[PDB]
Amino acid sequence: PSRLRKTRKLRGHVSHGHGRIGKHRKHPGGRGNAGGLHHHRINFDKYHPGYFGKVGMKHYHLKRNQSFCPTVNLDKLWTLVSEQTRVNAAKNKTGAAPIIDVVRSGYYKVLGKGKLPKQPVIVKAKFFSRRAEEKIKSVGGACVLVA
Amino acid sequence: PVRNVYKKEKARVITEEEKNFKAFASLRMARANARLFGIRAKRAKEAAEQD
Amino acid sequence: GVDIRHNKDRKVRRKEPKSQDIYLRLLVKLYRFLARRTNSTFNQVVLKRLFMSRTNRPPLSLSRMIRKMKLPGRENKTAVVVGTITDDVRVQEVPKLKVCALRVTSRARSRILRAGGKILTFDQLALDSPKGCGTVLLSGPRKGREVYRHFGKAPGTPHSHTKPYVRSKGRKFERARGRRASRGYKN
Amino acid sequence: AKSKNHTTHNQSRKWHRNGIKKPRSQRYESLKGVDPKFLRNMRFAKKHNKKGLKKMQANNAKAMSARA
Amino acid sequence: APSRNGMVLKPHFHKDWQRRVATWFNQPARKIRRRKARQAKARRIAPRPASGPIRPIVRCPTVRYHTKVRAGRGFSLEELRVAGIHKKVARTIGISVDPRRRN
Amino acid sequence: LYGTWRKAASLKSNYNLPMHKMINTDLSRILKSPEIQRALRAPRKKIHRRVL
RNA sequence: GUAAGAAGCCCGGCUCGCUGGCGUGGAGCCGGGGUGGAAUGCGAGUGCCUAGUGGGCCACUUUUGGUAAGCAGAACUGGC
RNA sequence: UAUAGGGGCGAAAGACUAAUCGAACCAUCUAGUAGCUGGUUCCCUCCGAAGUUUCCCUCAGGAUAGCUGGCGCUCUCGCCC
RNA sequence: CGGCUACCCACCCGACCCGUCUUGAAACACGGACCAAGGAGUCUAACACGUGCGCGAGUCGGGGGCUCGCACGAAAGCCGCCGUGGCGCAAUGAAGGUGAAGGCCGGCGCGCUCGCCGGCCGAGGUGGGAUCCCGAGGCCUCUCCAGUCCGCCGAGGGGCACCACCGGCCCGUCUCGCCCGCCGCGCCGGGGAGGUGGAGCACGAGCGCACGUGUUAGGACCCGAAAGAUGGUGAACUAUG
RNA sequence: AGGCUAAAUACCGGCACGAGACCGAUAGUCAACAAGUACCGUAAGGGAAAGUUGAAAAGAACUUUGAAGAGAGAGUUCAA
Ligand SMILES: [Mg+2]
Ligand SMILES: [Mg+2]
Ligand SMILES: [Mg+2]
Ligand SMILES: [Mg+2]
Ligand SMILES: [Mg+2]
Ligand SMILES: [Mg+2]
Ligand SMILES: [Mg+2]
Ligand SMILES: [Mg+2]
Ligand SMILES: [Mg+2]
Ligand SMILES: [Mg+2]
Ligand SMILES: [Mg+2]
Ligand SMILES: [Mg+2]
Ligand SMILES: [Mg+2]
Ligand SMILES: [Mg+2]
Ligand SMILES: [Mg+2]
Ligand SMILES: [Mg+2]
Ligand SMILES: [Mg+2]
Ligand SMILES: [Mg+2]
Ligand SMILES: [Mg+2]
Ligand SMILES: [Mg+2]
Ligand SMILES: [Mg+2]
Ligand SMILES: [Mg+2]
Ligand SMILES: [Mg+2]
Ligand SMILES: [Mg+2]
Ligand SMILES: [Mg+2]
Ligand SMILES: [Mg+2]
Ligand SMILES: [Mg+2]
Ligand SMILES: [Mg+2]
Ligand SMILES: [Mg+2]
Ligand SMILES: [Mg+2]
Ligand SMILES: [Mg+2]
Ligand SMILES: [Mg+2]
Ligand SMILES: [Mg+2]
Ligand SMILES: [Mg+2]
Ligand SMILES: [Mg+2]
Ligand SMILES: [Mg+2]
Ligand SMILES: [Mg+2]
Ligand SMILES: [Mg+2]
Ligand SMILES: [Mg+2]
Ligand SMILES: [Mg+2]
Ligand SMILES: [Mg+2]
Ligand SMILES: [Mg+2]
Repeated sequence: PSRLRKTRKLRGHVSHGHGRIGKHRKHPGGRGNAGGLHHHRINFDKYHPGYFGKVGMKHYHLKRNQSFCPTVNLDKLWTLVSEQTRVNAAKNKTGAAPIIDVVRSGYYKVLGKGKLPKQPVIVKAKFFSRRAEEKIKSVGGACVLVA
Repeated sequence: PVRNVYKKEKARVITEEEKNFKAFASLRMARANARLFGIRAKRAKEAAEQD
Repeated sequence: GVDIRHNKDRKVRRKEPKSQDIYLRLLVKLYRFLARRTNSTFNQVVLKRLFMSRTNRPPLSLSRMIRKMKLPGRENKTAVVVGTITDDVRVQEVPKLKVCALRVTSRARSRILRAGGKILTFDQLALDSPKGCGTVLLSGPRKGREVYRHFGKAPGTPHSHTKPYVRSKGRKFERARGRRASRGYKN
Repeated sequence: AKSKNHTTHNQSRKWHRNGIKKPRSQRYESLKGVDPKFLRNMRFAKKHNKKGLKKMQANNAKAMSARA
Repeated sequence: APSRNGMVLKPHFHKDWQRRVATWFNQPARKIRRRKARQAKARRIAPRPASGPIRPIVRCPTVRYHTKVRAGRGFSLEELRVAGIHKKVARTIGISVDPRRRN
Repeated sequence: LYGTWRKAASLKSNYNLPMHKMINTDLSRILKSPEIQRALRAPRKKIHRRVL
């Protein structure tokens, strides 16, 4: 919207919002990231520290495809399966337990949080944190490794 | 041609000492065994070689 | 002139709500009338929070809206929120509590109606409590916004804990000079 | 092409344009910068206060409320 | 040139990008062309079904997508021999045949 | 094709009717209701103009 | 520069792996009791985004170099 | 008729090479770049400066701090303290 | 008769010709003879912040597909076993990798700067903190009695958001000591107490669209060079055979 | 270290075709018109200006001054 643009409002002022003394001409400092070490170090440092140098090993032909492991928390561990399932499976029937298979839900590694109630479940996954493993052992469930 | 298979296996009771046997340490033991498989074989070959 | 003091003519305030929502303007009219005709500072604060913006009305969560009622003294009071109350995927048990908010999400309304609670809007809140008796006025996590974690006196000079802007959080992006003592300096 | 080098004229006026501020608000002063042996005193004192203060302070509060 | 606290930007516009700007103004045009192509195929070619040959159940090679499943390319000659028909006879029946796919 | 607030749309997949911001929105009826006018100060209609 | 109070005084008790003749010292924690604590004026605190500026000059006074300058250079305040 | 541009030709002045020669002309790259001149288009209202710190092959410039504006938020007086 | 006014004239006072560079312009600083038309902060991508809307631990079809051949239809509508995918819900490490819940009660091993068994609570505490709750008390024309009535409050309590501090948890390193288990007892894994580094956790607030400002790269507010490269045209002037 | 092969893809040249929140004769292609035309340079090459009477010419018969250009009358037209 050029009618809401500032340019239509500044018609009449001589220097047009950029001063009579300073005279913004073309490029007074440089272009882009010019002078990262020489004369703009108080802006490259003090606003982006760490920008200059090498940091570690150089993994040639790295893919974001072998390290694929979406993590699931113990808060999210219940709601991968519906609440009707856990209620009608642990409504005082027997010592059975429903299986929450996170691989079908699309998650690989089960990590540990709070809020894991008394009703025990069996979790099938590829990786586990020992926090979540202790939480499942404390609530009385089981831990199954699949692949 | 998708046919997303639904293997349910829902109703089962928690069982015997597999629940006290399938702990976290199995993954770390398998990781250490995979990292130190061949070097132990080299040390066993050297133990058979050095008499 | 006359006044040797500096001129700060308009203080800070937003009187008219900048939103063009007709329903919000009707609620603004109703609670402005109640705020100037009831001497109820509850109606004063609810009128100011209706004047308040979209970002500064953060979404309440269902577990927080439970835990602020779980405190002793909030048995039959109604939780009033100027803002949205959303679902929480964490909790499993929901009490029989009463809600008075704007634009409660669908799963939250469904779980409150399954648990047996009563959701309202501000017109029924005004019909049930003009002075606002029996209400607990709640607010949400303003500082929990991701925008507020980039804000501080610096991004890195007394290490500052304040999250500099970068594309990809990982190796090779802003980790060498000023982030570790082996490459130059360390903050 | 010689220019003016350095001055502090029209500086205190710019300072007092915005009202020079004391930090003026530190209740429960910041604890970093204190002797680590004193920290090994105070943190262990705090966590054993969290552990073993219950029954003696409870009976003492009951006694002073009965005598008061 | 830089400013207050903002992200370091490196746009790839130093090369003469103004010549090669392919904007999809013919995107509904290609959509109507390809609709008429599929409809003309289904009319004039055969009472064979659209997307003619049958595709196999195929698992995706990764540690990422191997839980999922996919319509492959062809029926992997050992599989077609166990089914018991000739190769081009299968191709004319409507069986998609890939001689590369192992088992 | 759209539904009510009780059921979803049976033709569209995941659409519901939006929740209304005000349930009963007759502002004149609300301001003339006895529950509101029970809890008002007083109609103060004096002007109190400038005294020379 | 600092202080002119309720974030302050006073009393009673627990903890300490600090310290150590000593229930000695020192910090932390808990509970209780009393706000009328210099003058004048003022409603305050806080978060984000950003333009312009980055060539100055003059005057009372204190001053450096120069014989002096409508010369060059500093300090407080005011002005252009 | 032959020598055609960083080439020709010069009894040598860097002279001549189509009114242009210490590097011709025409077109393209090309709207080359410029911290450097000039200019920058309607009204009213409100607030309203700086020529200073530090750094830079920095001294006609820029970055940072300061001065400034805009957007709000948290509270408080409004009924012997 | 009245009449301000883009008509003219006179009179009194004030009044140097505009624009910019500049500390300073009416300047013996520069541009402007006059007039009409054209003429300078745009557009794309990216980012940040604020605002507005929809959905909200999710969000988005921008990529395709489906509708009968319709001017507006290059629109719009729908997909859901089209969510592949982008962003967010998890960070810390160079990496192998690891990866955020603790507290209380009772019994026991020497409650021993120490581990086990059963039950319970559950995102910890302190000081501030809008609002909210209980309520002493007194208040309505002449006698006790009452219910809403006119009508506030001493004092106390739970404490939103947010601020300060303490404490706890995760990851990488640092120091000190002890224990546990074996798909097989080893230069095997895991655990504990303190001190640090992190852009973390400590009940999550994001996604998409639009608008405003600012920055960056693109011709980038308009106009401006001495220069460099590529390919061709000239000895009809002149220089020389 | 020998070879063929349609599809989806690209198209600011060309042949016809349709539409436009675009410009409206100093704008839009250089060119709405005898436009790569007039014209310039030896040549490579450079390169314009220039639309509108009226509905229909019904474009003003005839008289008169002047050698004619040009007028004065008259006439056509809703209007010279
Ligand atoms: Mg101005
Ligand atoms: Mg500038
Ligand atoms: Mg005045
Ligand atoms: Mg200077
Ligand atoms: Mg700037
Ligand atoms: Mg280019
Ligand atoms: Mg600006
Ligand atoms: Mg300057
Ligand atoms: Mg001087
Ligand atoms: Mg001077
Ligand atoms: Mg003055
Ligand atoms: Mg050359
Ligand atoms: Mg010549
Ligand atoms: Mg030269
Ligand atoms: Mg040259
Ligand atoms: Mg230009
Ligand atoms: Mg002012
Ligand atoms: Mg230097
Ligand atoms: Mg300088
Ligand atoms: Mg200048
Ligand atoms: Mg600045
Ligand atoms: Mg301000
Ligand atoms: Mg100036
Ligand atoms: Mg000068
Ligand atoms: Mg002049
Ligand atoms: Mg002139
Ligand atoms: Mg004009
Ligand atoms: Mg926003
Ligand atoms: Mg996905
Ligand atoms: Mg140029
Ligand atoms: Mg060069
Ligand atoms: Mg050549
Ligand atoms: Mg000749
Ligand atoms: Mg000669
Ligand atoms: Mg071949
Ligand atoms: Mg070949
Ligand atoms: Mg092809
Ligand atoms: Mg015209
Ligand atoms: Mg033209
Ligand atoms: Mg005609
Ligand atoms: Mg005649
Ligand atoms: Mg007419």
